[PDB]
Amino acid sequence: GRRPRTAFTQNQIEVLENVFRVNCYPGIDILEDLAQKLNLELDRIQIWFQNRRAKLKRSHRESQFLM
Repeated sequence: GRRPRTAFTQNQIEVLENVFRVNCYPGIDILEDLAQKLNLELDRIQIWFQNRRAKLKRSHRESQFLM
């Protein structure tokens, strides 16, 4: 249920980092591959990859303006 910005050991972050170089947004089979390997659930890795993109953007969002 609606989990906060999750964190790990940097020995788990560095696998996700070295993937994120190659695909700044992966597909489900790469999320399941990481899930079965890292012992994480797809939801935690989705929240990781989306907090990654959000951090890299730093301001603004696609479906957003506010003005």
